[PDB]
Amino acid sequence: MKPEELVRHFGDVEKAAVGVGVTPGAVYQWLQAGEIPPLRQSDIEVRTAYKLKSDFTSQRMGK
Amino acid sequence: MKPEELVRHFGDVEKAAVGVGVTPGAVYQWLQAGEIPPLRQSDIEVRTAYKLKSDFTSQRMG
DNA sequence: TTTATAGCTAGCTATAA
DNA sequence: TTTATAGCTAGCTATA
Repeated sequence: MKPEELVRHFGDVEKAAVGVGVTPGAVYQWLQAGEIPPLRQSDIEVRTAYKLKSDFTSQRMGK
Repeated sequence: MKPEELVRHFGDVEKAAVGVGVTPGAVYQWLQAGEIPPLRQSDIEVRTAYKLKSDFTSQRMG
Protein backbone atom coordinates (compact mmCIF):
# COMPACT_ATOMS: atom_id res chain seq x y z
CA MET A 1 0.00 0.00 0.00
CA LYS A 2 0.99 3.67 -0.72
CA PRO A 3 1.30 6.26 2.11
CA GLU A 4 -1.66 8.31 0.75
CA GLU A 5 -3.85 5.12 0.88
CA LEU A 6 -2.82 4.67 4.55
CA VAL A 7 -3.76 8.36 5.26
CA ARG A 8 -7.17 7.94 3.46
CA HIS A 9 -7.75 4.76 5.50
CA PHE A 10 -7.30 6.33 9.01
CA GLY A 11 -8.53 9.82 7.88
CA ASP A 12 -5.45 12.04 8.46
CA VAL A 13 -1.70 11.76 9.30
CA GLU A 14 -2.13 11.87 13.16
CA LYS A 15 -4.73 9.05 13.04
CA ALA A 16 -2.58 7.05 10.57
CA ALA A 17 0.50 7.35 12.93
CA VAL A 18 -1.68 6.20 15.94
CA GLY A 19 -3.30 3.47 13.74
CA VAL A 20 0.10 1.87 12.91
CA GLY A 21 2.14 2.74 16.06
CA VAL A 22 4.59 5.40 14.76
CA THR A 23 5.01 9.22 15.14
CA PRO A 24 3.45 11.56 12.59
CA GLY A 25 7.03 12.38 11.43
CA ALA A 26 7.35 8.74 10.17
CA VAL A 27 4.11 9.03 8.09
CA TYR A 28 5.27 12.44 6.54
CA GLN A 29 8.61 10.73 5.57
CA TRP A 30 6.66 7.88 3.82
CA LEU A 31 4.46 10.47 2.05
CA GLN A 32 7.52 12.53 0.94
CA ALA A 33 9.31 9.32 -0.31
CA GLY A 34 6.04 8.07 -2.00
CA GLU A 35 6.77 4.68 -0.37
CA ILE A 36 6.32 2.78 2.93
CA PRO A 37 9.37 0.63 3.85
CA PRO A 38 8.77 -3.08 3.28
CA LEU A 39 8.65 -4.65 6.83
CA ARG A 40 6.47 -1.67 7.78
CA GLN A 41 3.99 -2.52 4.92
CA SER A 42 3.75 -6.10 6.28
CA ASP A 43 3.13 -4.75 9.79
CA ILE A 44 0.43 -2.34 8.54
CA GLU A 45 -1.24 -5.15 6.55
CA VAL A 46 -1.21 -7.35 9.75
CA ARG A 47 -2.23 -4.56 12.23
CA THR A 48 -5.20 -3.50 9.93
CA ALA A 49 -6.35 -7.19 9.59
CA TYR A 50 -5.38 -7.01 5.87
CA LYS A 51 -7.73 -4.06 5.14
CA LEU A 52 -4.52 -2.43 3.76
CA LYS A 53 -2.33 -4.77 1.60
CA SER A 54 1.47 -4.62 1.23
CA ASP A 55 2.91 -4.27 -2.29
CA PHE A 56 4.19 -7.87 -1.61
CA THR A 57 0.63 -9.22 -1.22
CA SER A 58 -0.87 -7.18 -4.14
CA GLN A 59 1.97 -8.44 -6.44
CA ARG A 60 1.59 -12.05 -5.16
CA MET A 61 -2.23 -11.96 -5.81
CA GLY A 62 -1.51 -10.75 -9.45
CA LYS A 63 -2.42 -7.03 -8.73
CA MET B 1 4.42 -17.35 15.80
CA LYS B 2 7.28 -18.85 17.97
CA PRO B 3 10.76 -19.41 16.43
CA GLU B 4 10.25 -23.28 16.75
CA GLU B 5 7.00 -23.05 14.64
CA LEU B 6 8.94 -21.03 12.01
CA VAL B 7 11.75 -23.63 11.85
CA ARG B 8 9.29 -26.61 11.88
CA HIS B 9 7.40 -24.91 8.97
CA PHE B 10 10.54 -24.60 6.69
CA GLY B 11 12.21 -27.78 7.98
CA ASP B 12 15.49 -26.43 9.49
CA VAL B 13 17.22 -23.11 10.36
CA GLU B 14 18.94 -22.74 6.93
CA LYS B 15 15.60 -23.27 5.12
CA ALA B 16 13.76 -20.92 7.57
CA ALA B 17 16.40 -18.22 6.91
CA VAL B 18 16.02 -18.57 3.09
CA GLY B 19 12.21 -18.79 3.54
CA VAL B 20 11.97 -15.36 5.27
CA GLY B 21 14.95 -13.50 3.63
CA VAL B 22 17.45 -13.39 6.56
CA THR B 23 20.75 -15.09 7.45
CA PRO B 24 20.72 -18.24 9.62
CA GLY B 25 22.38 -16.19 12.41
CA ALA B 26 19.17 -14.02 12.69
CA VAL B 27 17.15 -17.24 13.12
CA TYR B 28 19.54 -18.55 15.88
CA GLN B 29 19.07 -15.17 17.68
CA TRP B 30 15.23 -15.58 17.58
CA LEU B 31 15.46 -19.22 18.81
CA GLN B 32 17.81 -18.32 21.70
CA ALA B 33 15.69 -15.27 22.68
CA GLY B 34 12.54 -17.44 22.43
CA GLU B 35 10.88 -14.72 20.33
CA ILE B 36 10.78 -13.27 16.83
CA PRO B 37 10.79 -9.45 16.75
CA PRO B 38 7.36 -7.88 16.11
CA LEU B 39 7.71 -6.32 12.57
CA ARG B 40 9.54 -9.55 11.55
CA GLN B 41 6.52 -11.67 12.75
CA SER B 42 4.26 -9.48 10.49
CA ASP B 43 6.65 -9.94 7.50
CA ILE B 44 6.77 -13.78 7.98
CA GLU B 45 2.94 -13.85 8.14
CA VAL B 46 2.65 -11.86 4.85
CA ARG B 47 5.53 -13.73 3.10
CA THR B 48 4.01 -17.16 4.00
CA ALA B 49 0.58 -16.07 2.54
CA TYR B 50 -0.74 -16.22 6.19
CA LYS B 51 0.34 -19.91 6.65
CA LEU B 52 2.23 -18.69 9.82
CA LYS B 53 0.40 -16.20 12.08
CA SER B 54 2.07 -13.36 14.02
CA ASP B 55 1.30 -13.25 17.77
CA PHE B 56 -0.78 -10.11 16.89
CA THR B 57 -3.01 -12.11 14.43
CA SER B 58 -3.20 -15.18 16.83
CA GLN B 59 -4.35 -12.84 19.65
CA ARG B 60 -6.76 -10.92 17.38
CA MET B 61 -8.45 -14.18 16.12
CA GLY B 62 -8.65 -15.09 19.86
C1' DT C 1 0.13 20.75 10.35
C1' DT C 2 4.11 19.94 7.64
C1' DT C 3 8.94 20.11 6.39
C1' DA C 4 13.70 19.10 7.11
C1' DT C 5 16.95 16.57 9.25
C1' DA C 6 20.07 15.20 13.30
C1' DG C 7 20.76 11.42 16.01
C1' DC C 8 19.73 6.86 17.97
C1' DT C 9 19.34 1.90 18.36
C1' DA C 10 16.78 -2.62 17.28
C1' DG C 11 17.65 -5.94 14.80
C1' DC C 12 19.95 -7.27 11.41
C1' DT C 13 24.76 -9.19 8.91
C1' DA C 14 29.52 -10.55 9.53
C1' DT C 15 32.69 -13.06 11.86
C1' DA C 16 35.50 -16.24 14.75
C1' DA C 17 35.28 -19.87 17.00
C1' DT D 1 25.41 -26.54 12.95
C1' DT D 2 25.30 -23.42 16.55
C1' DT D 3 27.08 -19.85 19.97
C1' DA D 4 28.48 -15.40 21.06
C1' DT D 5 29.03 -10.92 19.86
C1' DA D 6 31.10 -7.13 17.06
C1' DG D 7 29.96 -4.23 13.29
C1' DC D 8 26.58 -1.70 11.10
C1' DT D 9 22.65 1.15 9.16
C1' DA D 10 17.55 1.55 7.83
C1' DG D 11 14.13 3.55 9.61
C1' DC D 12 12.58 5.30 13.05
C1' DT D 13 12.10 9.25 17.06
C1' DA D 14 13.01 13.86 18.46
C1' DT D 15 13.31 18.00 17.35
C1' DA D 16 13.36 22.99 15.37
